[PDB]
Amino acid sequence: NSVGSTHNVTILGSGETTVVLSHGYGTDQSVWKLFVPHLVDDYRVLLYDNMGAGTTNPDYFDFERYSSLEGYSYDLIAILDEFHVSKCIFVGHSMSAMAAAVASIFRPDLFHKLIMISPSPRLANAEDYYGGLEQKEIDEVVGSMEENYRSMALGSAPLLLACDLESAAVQEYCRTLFNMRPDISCCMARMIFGLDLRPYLCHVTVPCHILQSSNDVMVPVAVVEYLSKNLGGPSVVEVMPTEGHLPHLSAPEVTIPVVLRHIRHDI
Repeated sequence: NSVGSTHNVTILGSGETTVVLSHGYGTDQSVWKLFVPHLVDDYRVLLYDNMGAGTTNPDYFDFERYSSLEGYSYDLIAILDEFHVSKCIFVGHSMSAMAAAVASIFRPDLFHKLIMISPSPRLANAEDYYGGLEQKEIDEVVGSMEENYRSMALGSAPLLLACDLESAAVQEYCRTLFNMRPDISCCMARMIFGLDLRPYLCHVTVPCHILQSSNDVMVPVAVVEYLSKNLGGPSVVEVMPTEGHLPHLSAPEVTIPVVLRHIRHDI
């Protein structure tokens, strides 16, 4: 089976330039359903599911491979090569944006620019670094998701999204979160909370467009300022007038025009 097939790769639209849409944790490629209609007329849109999404087969989830971000970077490279991609416009959420940043160190030929929605190089606090969460809180969260996965997913969704419980956004996010096998989901969460890309930002040279919500519980604004300062190539930060950690999901009316502008215009 090709890597594209096992990741449910979808090609929509048509064009000389490829826009790659890469969902983040707890979602699948359906997270982009309201964005796609705005892209298909002008671009070849490539979407795929990260290994471990509920739409993927657990037989392909190698717990060791996906306990480090490079497993996701390598899958991205393999999929883009299977589709003969050169210099794509990549759009990712959070750690899928960081997986592309890592991939671009290995394979800058694949990326014209990275559009990164709510990214962080390190979610955990460290000495002289405020990432957002103490290691002990991360331990509690990961322990809670082992205890009652679905209870924790529902309890966290409104806070992560900055949306009310009864909203379409919370309903959609819980649908995909609950679709993941709990052990796979915990493995991915542990990887995400343990990632520290701070030493490697200076090696990223592709242009990076950082799209930040106005209030993200997972990403303090100083973290995106730190990310932009330390990236090795061109970068820009745009703070959008909507809250939460998944603004593409919760507020497409704000986030779609911003994403389109960053797709259409280089730094």
